[PDB]
Amino acid sequence: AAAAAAFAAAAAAA
Amino acid sequence: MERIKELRDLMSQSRTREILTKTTVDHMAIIKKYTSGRQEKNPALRMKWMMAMKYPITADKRIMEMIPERNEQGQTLWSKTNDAGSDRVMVSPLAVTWWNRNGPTTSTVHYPKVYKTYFEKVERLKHGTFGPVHFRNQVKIRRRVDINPGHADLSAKEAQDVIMEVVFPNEVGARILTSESQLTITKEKKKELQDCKIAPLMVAYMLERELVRKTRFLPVAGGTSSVYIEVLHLTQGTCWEQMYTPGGEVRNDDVDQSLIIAARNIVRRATVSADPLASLLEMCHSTQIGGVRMVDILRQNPTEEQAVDICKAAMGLRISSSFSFGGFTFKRTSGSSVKREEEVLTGNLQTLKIRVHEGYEEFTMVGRRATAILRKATRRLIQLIVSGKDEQSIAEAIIVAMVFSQEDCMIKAVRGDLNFVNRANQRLNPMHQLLRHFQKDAKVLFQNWGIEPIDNVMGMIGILPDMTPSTEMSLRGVRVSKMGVDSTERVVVSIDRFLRVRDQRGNVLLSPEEVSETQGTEKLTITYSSSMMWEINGPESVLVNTYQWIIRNWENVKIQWSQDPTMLYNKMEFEPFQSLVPKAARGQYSGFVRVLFQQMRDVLGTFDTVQIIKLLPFAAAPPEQSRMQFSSLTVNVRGSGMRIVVRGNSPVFNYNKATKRLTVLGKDAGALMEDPDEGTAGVESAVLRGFLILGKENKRYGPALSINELSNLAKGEKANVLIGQGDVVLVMKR
Amino acid sequence: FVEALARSICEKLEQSGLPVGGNEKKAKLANVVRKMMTNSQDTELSFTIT
RNA sequence: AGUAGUAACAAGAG
RNA sequence: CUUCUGCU
RNA sequence: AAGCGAAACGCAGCAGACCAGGC
Ligand SMILES: *O[C@H]1[C@@H](OC)[C@H](n2cnc3c(=O)[nH]c(N)nc32)O[C@@H]1COP(=O)(O)OP(=O)(O)OP(=O)(O)OC[C@H]1O[C@@H]([n+]2cn(C)c3c(=O)[nH]c(N)nc32)[C@H](O)[C@@H]1O
Ligand SMILES: [Mg+2]
Repeated sequence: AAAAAAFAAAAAAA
Repeated sequence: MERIKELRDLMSQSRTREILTKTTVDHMAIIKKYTSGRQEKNPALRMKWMMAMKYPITADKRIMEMIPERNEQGQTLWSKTNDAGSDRVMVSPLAVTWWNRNGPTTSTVHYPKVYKTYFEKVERLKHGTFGPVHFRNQVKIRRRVDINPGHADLSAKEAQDVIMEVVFPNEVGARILTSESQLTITKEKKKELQDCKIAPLMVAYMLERELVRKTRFLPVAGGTSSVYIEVLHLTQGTCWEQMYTPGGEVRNDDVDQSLIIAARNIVRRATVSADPLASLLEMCHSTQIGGVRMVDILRQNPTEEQAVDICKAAMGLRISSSFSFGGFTFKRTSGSSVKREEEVLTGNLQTLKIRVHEGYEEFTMVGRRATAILRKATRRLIQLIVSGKDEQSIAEAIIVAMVFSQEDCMIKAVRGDLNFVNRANQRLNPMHQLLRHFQKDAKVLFQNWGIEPIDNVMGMIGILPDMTPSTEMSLRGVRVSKMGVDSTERVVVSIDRFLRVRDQRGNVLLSPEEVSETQGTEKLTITYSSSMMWEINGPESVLVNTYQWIIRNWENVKIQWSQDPTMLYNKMEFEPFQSLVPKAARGQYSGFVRVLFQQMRDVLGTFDTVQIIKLLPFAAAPPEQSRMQFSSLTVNVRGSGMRIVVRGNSPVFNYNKATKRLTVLGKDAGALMEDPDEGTAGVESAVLRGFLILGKENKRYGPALSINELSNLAKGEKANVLIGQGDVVLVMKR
Repeated sequence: FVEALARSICEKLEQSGLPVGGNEKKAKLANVVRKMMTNSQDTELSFTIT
């Protein structure tokens, strides 16, 4: 059930 | 092929051979700029002086075979002389003109494709629309704005990766394209740059311009989008605004952001009105975003936001009741909460004022790669169930949930160099800074969050700080579901007169109290078309225009204040200003100012034009009697509480007596006409509630007193009080 | 290296208006001065030395 | 002479 | 003399 | 929301006697 996330302003963790 | 022949020839020469053999590729970067010519320290004079000599330009030695040494008039186009420090010959500007006149022509269909950044400007200016020019008191605030929007789906690295791959496919190196966007752009550029003889450096520079995002600090008054910043000089002036609508399509994110800012300003302004629903409907029908009426935009753009949804409910559309936070769409399924500012100390000793939410609440978070069910209380995460598709997604969702919790254990987990104020010293959103910091590094937060035992439940698996799942231990109130979590749906709602949205069962879904208090800036310029054209402007503009309106209508305002002040206070022109006065102190300030005006009217004479102009906007809200004495009145401006001093001049509100001019926040508001009825005669009567300022102290009635201590006086007695900027004055209690 | 260290330190100092430039400098100065004037007590006389 | 002003120019290097 | 130069 | 230099790499056993001791 792939879904979007509307507004977003984040990058990937490490 | 001739490059190898040139290399052989260079090898033949002794000095050149030694240079080529000894200098490594690493050393090339240093010898590449090894010159004797020092940078001109006065280029204008040198250019003006050199244009007079015969051969000021330098051209490639090849020109000698491409241009005759002299034209039909005998003027020498070039000279056999060699430029000092290179093989370029020295030529006159006649050579440039001759080349442009009858030089070798070539096809130029590639230029619009390679210079797309420059040609798009012309293309969008050609289709631009110009509205009326309105003269106003423009208040341009300095902030960072977009010069080159770049590509929204590519970062610096992604842009360079495409650039290199498109311009220098062989020199790409070990880098590899890893995104559908990068592949599509690379394919399109390669298809467009077929048989392009333009210098590769220019192609790379133009591609960098078009792709890498660039921002600069500019004094803006309208939209901050690139389509608007480029024409900033034409649109926003010092005393006028030119309604302009740039051609082409606009980014959906810019429209969504602009709509959010406009809706938030509209609800914040309509909340202090007598009929909030009617005011909101009128504002929404009059407002336009980038030349498009907000009325028709709300019916096509969801932009889930505590203000957008409200506006939609007012308009009758079905709302989403959802808000986006950290890339996750949160839907409050149950519970309610109330905002309140709280002072906290982070792990790096910084102190912040975060908007803590009180009350138990339950949310559903939907993300591009995760979905979670969250249940939180006041600064505490009760439970969280994540259903992310990937381990990285699980980590991202958990970090967002922890930051959203606002738990003290997370605030204390902040470590290293984290700044809550930018280089311009502006106050950033603490939640966003925390989210960014913890997404950059979450090891410390996971280590300090805490661990709890797991109740064995089918389908629920715990997760440990090292990200490996466990069945016996897990992070405090954290579970991972492998079966998925359920879904977006719009529910019709009813909105009452006071903008309190309720569902079919009467449960209140949205209220104006939860709308964000941050006064942001719109990406796309917002235009208002009512008599009070500054109704939905920012704080500084609202203050300056409010006082300007008061001064312009002073000949009537004075009569109304002297005759029917109760009806004057209810004038709609003061409602936007009331939007900036704190909600808690609104009634106190209104009651205090109303009493001060009444006492000034009772005491014959003592009329003070400057005091009336300064305090009139604070009387609009309903009175709330109190014994409190205010030395200054606070108004919110972009998160800062500006203090207006009741007595005297302050930088926020100043009256220059020499020029008889009023300045608000440094912006001129107008001149005050000479009033024969003023007659101050020393006594003020408008500084303290129930007390008259007699004048200079005399060291007889008392050494000194405080503003609150003055309440001890019963009646008639005179005493010295220290009121204002260290100015002790004699006062009398009625 | 010494200038790089000083620049890194100055970026964290509110009163240091050197590393920034252009409108960014004017914005920093306006914000800083504004806050300084604000936090000042209403009963305290204020003066500016230039 | 003049420019100009704390020291130059009023050509200089072959 | 002629050659070279007007930021070196 | 933000933003600067605007190749190649987890051992191993005697066994068989006899004695003393353990519940
Ligand atoms: O860039 C701005 C904003 O544009 C104005 C933009 N933005 C929001 N939504 C969208 C969108 O859908 N599409 C686009 N393109 N842009 C969008 O996001 C930025 C937000 O900036 P800012 O105004 O500083 O954020 P703000 O609105 O003030 O608050 P924020 O921190 O993001 O919080 C968002 C909502 O979450 C509420 N909230 C936070 N917490 C911790 C809680 C909580 O614990 N309980 C409840 N009930 N609510 C919480 C915030 O109050 C706010 O309502
Ligand atoms: Mg036994």
